[PDB]
Amino acid sequence: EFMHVFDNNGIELKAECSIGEEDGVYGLILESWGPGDRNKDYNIALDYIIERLVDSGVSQVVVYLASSSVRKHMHSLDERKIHPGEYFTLIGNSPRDIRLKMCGYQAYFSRTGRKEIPSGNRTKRILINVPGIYSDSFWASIIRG
DNA sequence: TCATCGATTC
DNA sequence: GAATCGATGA
Repeated sequence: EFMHVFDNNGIELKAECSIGEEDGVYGLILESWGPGDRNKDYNIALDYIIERLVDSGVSQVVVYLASSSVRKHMHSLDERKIHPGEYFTLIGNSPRDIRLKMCGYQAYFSRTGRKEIPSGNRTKRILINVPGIYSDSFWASIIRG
């Protein structure tokens, strides 16, 4: 029922995802890692996604916190946007370093709202949007590799 | 049973 | 500072 991210050799990663419209935004949902081994390839998969997005000519995305807890308690979509600006930039560093920065922002969320000091898990359910992209074919080629 | 992120280990 | 574990409440 879930799709998955595949590595550069075409092997399926432990990283569930899905493509579609959620809360009015079209894009890729990456499921959370945990407990134990559930989606344990989250970071690897996310590095591949960033790398392939950059390769396809995408330089900026919008990323929203999409956990059940945050969707329930934070009704504003603008507040679920994990990064302070309108967009998050994918170029200017390695896919890994870009990912570290992207996921660092996830640590500013608790179950019920934002924190002052960031802490905790950084492998949460997230929605990634590429402005102007409304089609599953584009996202399909990103996760397929 | 289950996804949540705080807590612990790296 | 970040990867991984696993206690927790719905």
